[PDB]
Amino acid sequence: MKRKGIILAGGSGTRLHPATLAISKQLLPVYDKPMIYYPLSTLMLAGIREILIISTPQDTPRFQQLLGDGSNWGLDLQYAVQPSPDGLAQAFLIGESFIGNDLSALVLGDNLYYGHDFHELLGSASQRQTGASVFAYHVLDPERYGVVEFDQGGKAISLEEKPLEPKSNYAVTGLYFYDQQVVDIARDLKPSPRGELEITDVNRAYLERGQLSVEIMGRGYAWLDTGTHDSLLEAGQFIATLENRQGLKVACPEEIAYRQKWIDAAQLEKLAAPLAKNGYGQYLKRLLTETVY
Amino acid sequence: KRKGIILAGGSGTRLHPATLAISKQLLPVYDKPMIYYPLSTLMLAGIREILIISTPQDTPRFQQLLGDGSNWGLDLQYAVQPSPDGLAQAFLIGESFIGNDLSALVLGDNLYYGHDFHELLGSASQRQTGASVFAYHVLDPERYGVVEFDQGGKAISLEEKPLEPKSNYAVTGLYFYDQQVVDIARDLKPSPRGELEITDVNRAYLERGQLSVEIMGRGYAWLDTGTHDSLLEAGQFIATLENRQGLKVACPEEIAYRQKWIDAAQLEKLAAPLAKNGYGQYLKRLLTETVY
Amino acid sequence: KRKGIILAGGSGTRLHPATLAISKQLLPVYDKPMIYYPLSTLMLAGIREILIISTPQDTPRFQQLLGDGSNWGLDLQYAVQPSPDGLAQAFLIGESFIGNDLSALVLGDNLYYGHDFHELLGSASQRQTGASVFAYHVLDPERYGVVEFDQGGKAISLEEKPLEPKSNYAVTGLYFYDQQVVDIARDLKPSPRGELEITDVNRAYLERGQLSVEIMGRGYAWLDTGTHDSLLEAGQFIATLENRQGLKVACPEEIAYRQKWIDAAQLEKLAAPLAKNGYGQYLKRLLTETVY
Amino acid sequence: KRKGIILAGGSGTRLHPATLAISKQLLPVYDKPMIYYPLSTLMLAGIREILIISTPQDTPRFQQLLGDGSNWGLDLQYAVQPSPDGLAQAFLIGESFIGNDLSALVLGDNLYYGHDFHELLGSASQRQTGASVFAYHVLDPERYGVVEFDQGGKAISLEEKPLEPKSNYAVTGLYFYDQQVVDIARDLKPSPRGELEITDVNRAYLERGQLSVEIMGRGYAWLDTGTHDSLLEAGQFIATLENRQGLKVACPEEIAYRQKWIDAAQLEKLAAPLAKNGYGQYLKRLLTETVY
Repeated sequence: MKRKGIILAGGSGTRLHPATLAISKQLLPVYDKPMIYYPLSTLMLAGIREILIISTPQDTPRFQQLLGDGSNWGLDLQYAVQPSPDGLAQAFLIGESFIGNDLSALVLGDNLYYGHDFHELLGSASQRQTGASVFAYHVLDPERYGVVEFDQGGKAISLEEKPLEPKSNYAVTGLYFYDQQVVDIARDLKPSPRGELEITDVNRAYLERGQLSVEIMGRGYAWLDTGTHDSLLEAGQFIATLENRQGLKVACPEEIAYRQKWIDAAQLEKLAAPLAKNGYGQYLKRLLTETVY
Repeated sequence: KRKGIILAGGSGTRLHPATLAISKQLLPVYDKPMIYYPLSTLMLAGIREILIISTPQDTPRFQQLLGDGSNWGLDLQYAVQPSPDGLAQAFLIGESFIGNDLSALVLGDNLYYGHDFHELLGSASQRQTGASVFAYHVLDPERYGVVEFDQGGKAISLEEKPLEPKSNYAVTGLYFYDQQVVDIARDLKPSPRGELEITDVNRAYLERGQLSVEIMGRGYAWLDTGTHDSLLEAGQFIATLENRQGLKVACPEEIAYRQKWIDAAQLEKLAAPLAKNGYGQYLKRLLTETVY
Repeated sequence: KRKGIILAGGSGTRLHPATLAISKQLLPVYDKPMIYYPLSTLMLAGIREILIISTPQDTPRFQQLLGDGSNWGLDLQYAVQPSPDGLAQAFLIGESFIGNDLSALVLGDNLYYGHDFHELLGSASQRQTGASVFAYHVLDPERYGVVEFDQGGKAISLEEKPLEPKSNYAVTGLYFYDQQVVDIARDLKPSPRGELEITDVNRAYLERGQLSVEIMGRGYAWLDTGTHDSLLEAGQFIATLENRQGLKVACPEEIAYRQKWIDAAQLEKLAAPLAKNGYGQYLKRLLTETVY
Repeated sequence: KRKGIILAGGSGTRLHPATLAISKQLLPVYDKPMIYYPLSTLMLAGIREILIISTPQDTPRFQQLLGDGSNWGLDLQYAVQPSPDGLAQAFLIGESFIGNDLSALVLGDNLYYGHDFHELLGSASQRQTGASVFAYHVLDPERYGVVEFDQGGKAISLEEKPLEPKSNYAVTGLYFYDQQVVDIARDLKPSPRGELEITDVNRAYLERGQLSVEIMGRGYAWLDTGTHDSLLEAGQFIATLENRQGLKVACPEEIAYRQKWIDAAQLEKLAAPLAKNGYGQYLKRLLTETVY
């Protein structure tokens, strides 16, 4: 079966104000491209082409000016609104229609992943047609996240959203794969105390049925989020140092669509033209004549 | 009375797609909009009435962000530059705003930092005839207007983006003008870059013996935020200073309060909505801490 | 078993006068001495018997810092290189250390990070024939050995610092060799730089169809610290990973404990003298924490 | 004439295991050894006769790096601090060196930067009585000696690392004294902390009304490089400045040359050995360029 993708890019701007008074978080660039390009690329890497972008009323159209219908890139992009930041799990209600009876995946708009064989990392959750899959990453500050505890032999046994007393240092990252059950599970949720329809609650509903797979995203991968002013800067220096060392870009959607045969040489050259004066255009052009392994 | 102009225009293409959603001078430098930095330079210069010139598309955004200025004791006006045909256009678009007064222009992506910037400025601020500009030693003079000095340190020439720069002293993006400026700009023809050049206005004043070129010393940081790499360095530079000091660089509310353009009750009102983050926490602390 | 060599020598003139004080490979990269990185690399390759070759002045310092290696379950020995006469000299200097064994040489200023590095290394290490090198996509191939591939992905040429590189794929500072290397290096002659070149050794294997070149993907970071700018960038990179993860990159005590080369007891004892700092604390937490 | 002391000692625990190999004041801040920075500060104060105090292991390493100073027109000497028991030991260790002169002390890991620092220093240095220190707004004053002022801006108390700082003004690591210092140091008794405290020397001057506390404004950067994080920040700070400007911060040869302590011929000789790297090219450029 076919899997559809959602990017949740909405949310409170009150935190990063006044920095984000003119531009919301996921519309800011990370080094040399819009934040949203990173998670989008994530979904492309997992082989997903039909993607729903959920944002604030005010931001939806911006994302549409930026990305279009996605046909330029071999994608089918649609848009929906989150009237109010009332929980990541609402994504499934906003998207019920878009999901239909298909499998799905959700990624958070400010989640930036980097590393080797992200294809094989995703591939495996991608292929599971029953149940749900999530990824755990070792962090310094687990209490800011959904936290997954494991027993002595490695199996996940508990989940807790932002525990005052975390049971482990493994955070659940902002990338989740679901089967056809997810929308009915979300339907039944009641808001937590902190006023939110919790993605941790969905994931636990699968876990309590023995249907939650928890994969380790190893320390050789970099999972960054653009939470704060200090974190955005580190994410920018991190992308800059890789890009400048390699002369290759991270998370360039045009490149990915081309590597995946979603667009052809000819399509890519058309994308390159209007960018020809700058480095991003120059990059795309180099890609039609260079083999990159 | 010196009136101020901020010019925040500029051809987008370079930085796309990064700035596809948002113009460069709308991006944050660390923890605050880029425009706050040149706005705060004018405020430091004692200028309260300011004109912000942007593109048709970015003008409404600057207004959304900044309003009419009254919250900060300022009088902010807006005008549009339909096409990027040179910085000197600001004086034609700004003719009526300027009227018969002195002026100051600053470029919207110039960030300045250092000690006694308020005295560095007041100096040019207070000469009522002529024009004044600042020269700063850089690695890449060719990217800028360049000022050549004679053996005795007197300015003798200006060239816009010269192939063979005659010195390493770039003219920075901050300019002080007397009443002659609008007419000087009225009589300029485009350059072979196809622009109405600020270097041409400054040279017109030089050719009348009426240009003052002050040295902006190497103890001041003059940063340009308009490449991806340079914006990152600037964000890091501000970050290091703010985290070391627990003070903010170029916080307009703070400067306006320090200048008595707003009172305590007004600042308290500014801090309210931001109370839930670090910036609001900052504004509140300024009501009760003495900072030298 | 394969034996390892770290060539940690040279001037580091690009690093004057910072290295006037201390040798580049002794400078830290963020929180640990630079040499820890190439050492950790060897350890991840399964290598425990390692020869550290450095200048006559630094050798005793390396010796002071790392000891005989027993503390970490290793066998560390030391030799001097009298003048920076080429990386291929490691094989003559280290002739007797190698004996009749497989070997590996890593450069002292190269750092590697990435998922499954362990398996990427283990694969080259476990080969019992020919030579293995890794090719990595870079923006400036003119600074390294450059590998060219035919249309089928087969390596067809190698060049040392070509002014016009035939590809963007550089040969990284990590090399694995069978029993053929000492005798190949014995017959090398100096090059123009005036160096016995590792590239010539590697072309000698390529000529016999015995050089395995594996691509090290863009999902890996390969950085080197041989310029002021590059050392800065490398320290930030590490900082950012370790501060996010609450784990360390290239911690030899960790690695040695994970590979079972030392036990809990041995580990707790390494940590104690470092208990007042985060490093010690870090080693201590490893006893009680499971890290996948 | 005023005599200068650089206290470059201490363990560097916060910095392990990074500093096992080398002391923290030998580590680079971007492009030159950390010690260059306080050395530069004393030179900018017009001080040419300096005593470098360090641990017994680091003394020889500083001697090998700086020598006797004659190449830079300075007169450098060396002494050892047996154990890190307080900044104020520097005055007992350096008793004979100070003799009957004015003196100054700077910490080896403190870096200063900003416009007219030259003049800010020279004013304290040129004073011929009492004690002078500088106060600087920080985010974490608990780590420093902290100065409390009255409602009129007058320093009234000093506390060493208070849990509840009375203000956010820290005492930076640069101190100027008259001939009273040595006898005052002679009378101190170890603290709680267990050190002979500089803060107690300063309070003794304050009790006699003879401590001048000047504000170092927010327009100056005062950084310390005593942790792995702070060292990274400082190097990035210097890099941004030096890459923007095409000039160097705290280059001793430059400052010596500018002060007329060494001549053109002497300088050209300094550059030669460094000619193949940037630092050398920079000294050479200073022979022909006018820098304001």
